[PDB]
Amino acid sequence: SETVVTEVLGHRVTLPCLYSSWSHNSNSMCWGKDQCPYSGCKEALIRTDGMRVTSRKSAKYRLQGTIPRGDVSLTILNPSESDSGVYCCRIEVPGWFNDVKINVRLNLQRALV
Ligand SMILES: [Ca+2]
Repeated sequence: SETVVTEVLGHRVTLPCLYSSWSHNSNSMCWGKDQCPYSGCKEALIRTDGMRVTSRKSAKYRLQGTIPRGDVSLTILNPSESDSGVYCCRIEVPGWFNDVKINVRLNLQRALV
């Protein structure tokens, strides 16, 4: 189950991810490219605890919504062709075998002419 986002041709683009029951005392999440990151959320594009981003692969990735409300959509600055493809938003939920995996396919194109 994925949401498809289409953008032609570039300055910034947001990939939706919402987890409305989010609690700052329980939740954290991360984003990954091509595949969902593993439990624990290491080596990811960007990652949060219950309140805020705590690391990212580069400045190209932002989270602008309220993280304590589960607005964890990824903003990608200056996106380009290689930014296309599958992305996965992994919600970390207490317990095992219960993390939520949300997929967005980003179609980043240019005008045809
Ligand atoms: Ca879990």
